[PDB]
Amino acid sequence: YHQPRVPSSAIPIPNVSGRVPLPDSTPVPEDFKIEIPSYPYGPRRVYHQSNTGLYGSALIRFGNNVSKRNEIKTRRKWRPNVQQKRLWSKSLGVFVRTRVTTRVLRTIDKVGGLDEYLLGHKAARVKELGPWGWMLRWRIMQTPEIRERFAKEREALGLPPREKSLEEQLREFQVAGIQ
Amino acid sequence: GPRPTMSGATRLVQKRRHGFLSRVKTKNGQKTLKRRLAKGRLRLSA
Amino acid sequence: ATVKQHVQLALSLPPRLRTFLARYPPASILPAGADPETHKTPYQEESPNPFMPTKHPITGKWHNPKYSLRRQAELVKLAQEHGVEELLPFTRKLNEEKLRKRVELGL
Amino acid sequence: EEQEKEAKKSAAKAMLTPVQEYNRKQRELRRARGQPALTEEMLAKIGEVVARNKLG
Amino acid sequence: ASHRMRLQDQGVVVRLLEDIPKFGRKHAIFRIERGRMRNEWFPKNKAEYMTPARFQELGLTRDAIGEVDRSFVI
RNA sequence: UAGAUGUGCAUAGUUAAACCGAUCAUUAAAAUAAUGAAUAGUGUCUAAAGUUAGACCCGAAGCCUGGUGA
RNA sequence: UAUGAACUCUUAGAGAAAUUACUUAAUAAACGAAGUGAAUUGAAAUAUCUUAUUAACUUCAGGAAAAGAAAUCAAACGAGAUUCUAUGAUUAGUGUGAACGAAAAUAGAGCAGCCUAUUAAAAUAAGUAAAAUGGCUUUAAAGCUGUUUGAAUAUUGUGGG
Ligand SMILES: [K+]
Ligand SMILES: [K+]
Ligand SMILES: [K+]
Ligand SMILES: [Mg+2]
Ligand SMILES: [Mg+2]
Ligand SMILES: [Mg+2]
Ligand SMILES: [Mg+2]
Ligand SMILES: [Mg+2]
Ligand SMILES: [Mg+2]
Ligand SMILES: [Mg+2]
Ligand SMILES: [Mg+2]
Ligand SMILES: [Mg+2]
Ligand SMILES: [Mg+2]
Ligand SMILES: [Mg+2]
Repeated sequence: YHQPRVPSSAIPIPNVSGRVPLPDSTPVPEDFKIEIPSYPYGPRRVYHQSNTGLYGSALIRFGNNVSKRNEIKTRRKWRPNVQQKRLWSKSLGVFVRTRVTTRVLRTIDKVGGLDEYLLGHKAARVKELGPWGWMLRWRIMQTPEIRERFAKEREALGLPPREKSLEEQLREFQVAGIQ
Repeated sequence: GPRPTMSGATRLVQKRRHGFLSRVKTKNGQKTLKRRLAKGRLRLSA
Repeated sequence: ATVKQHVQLALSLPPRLRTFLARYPPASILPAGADPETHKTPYQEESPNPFMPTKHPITGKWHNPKYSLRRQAELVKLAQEHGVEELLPFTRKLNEEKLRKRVELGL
Repeated sequence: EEQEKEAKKSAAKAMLTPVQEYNRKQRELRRARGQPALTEEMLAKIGEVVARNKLG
Repeated sequence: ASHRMRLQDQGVVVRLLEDIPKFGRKHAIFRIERGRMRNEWFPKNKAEYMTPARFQELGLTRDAIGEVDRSFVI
């Protein structure tokens, strides 16, 4: 999709292909490329359209077109109510564009926004996300808000405080690129 | 009745239409080679 | 002499029972001057009765028992064929509990 | 090359939530405790129950 | 009347944070159309979704859900 | 050493069916009032058979799916 | 029991495979799972049905794969994961018909239990269970599913069957 620029971040919203191309204005030395961890459940082997949006567990379905009198069967299709929407991301502070089903719009309202819909750790959600949602999940995790929120939940669970962030690497490439 | 359809035929068209590369580089060509390989053919193409 | 024969009888039990009793030892076999509150194995601290569901304190969600009702009946059946059924914790699959509930309440 | 493939399968560890990290850490501690052992004192008290319910 | 009707959505529960006029005062809970919350209020940080977790932290319950007050004016 | 274990068929009939039973069914209550139905099975071999499988043998035009060729 | 050598192509790129140009470049079939899914045929025609969760195609994967330690079955007694074979069974049942067709249980092959899984996973599961509607499967249940909606908290009887 055509995504906006994050207000105060050099990392753009990933491409549905999984690539994070950086503008030439961002001085990055070759031998470097942003790599997103692979999606655990792999891509969807059917309905590849679902690998580029937030489709939940919805796919294209096949069945019959039973008639009235003789009940003659004829194959047909059932498509999900997919729509293109701009969804607010409190973490990024912009409108993330993506194709989403109406059932996933309700879940987003149920969990409390798009950011909350991506940070779920249950197995059912990671499957519903898909390759695309896995990228948006990776992106919001690079923000300072989620990094600060997770750092506060680690001490609450009794974990040690928590190497260099990606945003910092792109910052160090500037200071070293000009001189 | 049969016709002389090989009159004026060239061997550049044979290689393009039935040659080895015409088949390893396509999805349906790979099946042809794998079918002929299973049967034991020596001549897999052309 | 008899003490050595007793240890041999216990060591002759199937590994499945020796394992369970090792991590869920009842007060009967504990030392004489022992106390149930202490001497608890790491498993008994997580779940006093592994056959009953437990409500996690932090998260108000019931945790399934460490042994399903099918696996509970297998231990009762295995413990009854070796004479250690009275060493298992409370279970709705115990032969005495199944019978007591039928005689007391009936159909 | 084999080490790069390994690190790739382990790349998602950076995308773990704090709860996921908490549970993965408890296993390392739980697995370290080991299995409780039956003392010869307790094994004897178990044999008394076996013989009592088998012979008398 | 009938024993079965078309299933409709009443709305989403939200708690205001900016004292929106014509809808309610600050910290007011009620059900509002999902479009206004999803497109107007949530982006501008004017309200927040009331999730079951949010209720516990605030100590409130489902009994606090009020109604929209079209007569409210700051 | 001992114990248990492993398809099935028959041994009781009757009715739509159960209760019932050398009797049962219909008779809206029943009753020798009337009518129908009761006594060696089981396993194996040989052979001939019914049924389902290509099913005694040979023979279409055509239909569908996947590939090939300008 | 060790050991020297072991060319070219399939198989860097490109190309008219066994060439070019480079370089210590390299993996068929069958079998598996899911997705999609006919027709011949039978009903003495033919639409439901049957043929048939078949053939075939596509994707992904390993030496096997898949499945798997009960939100399972039973019936007032109890059994105790999955897989393969036989019986149960030309059965219950479905269908106007033609035909289609289980499970419990039994026997045998194997047998293994677990979450601290002998490889590193859960803070015990919510847009889920379930409902209406359109379909699949099917005996009307259960199970799968597009659309629109949408719960509860454990035998001190909460949830599924
Ligand atoms: K598609
Ligand atoms: K009889
Ligand atoms: K029901
Ligand atoms: Mg001609
Ligand atoms: Mg010519
Ligand atoms: Mg509306
Ligand atoms: Mg090549
Ligand atoms: Mg070469
Ligand atoms: Mg006919
Ligand atoms: Mg029948
Ligand atoms: Mg549960
Ligand atoms: Mg459902
Ligand atoms: Mg149903
Ligand atoms: Mg259900």
